[PDB]
Amino acid sequence: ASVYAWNRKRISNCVADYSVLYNSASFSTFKCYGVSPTKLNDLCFTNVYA
Amino acid sequence: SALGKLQDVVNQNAQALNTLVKQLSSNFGAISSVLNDILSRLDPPEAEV
Repeated sequence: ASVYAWNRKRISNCVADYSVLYNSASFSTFKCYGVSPTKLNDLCFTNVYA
Repeated sequence: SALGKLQDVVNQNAQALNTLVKQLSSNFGAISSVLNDILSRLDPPEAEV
């Protein structure tokens, strides 16, 4: 969808391994604010949104 | 309430300790007031500030 109608998916009951996303050589910009790009598997989030 | 000065000194010490404990749990303009969660979330180069 476009920016005026950006979707929002409330993802829960999820098992996230962000190491495969960061180590993909496909993402140009990975400005990861608030939390470090690495050392992310040692966290356990309440609820995420995409 | 006959002993007023001693009780006042004890209450002042207790209030000082309580204010110190409350300031321990303050953010001071940061992401959180704890250090272990900051170290686990952020990396040292960006969490140093």
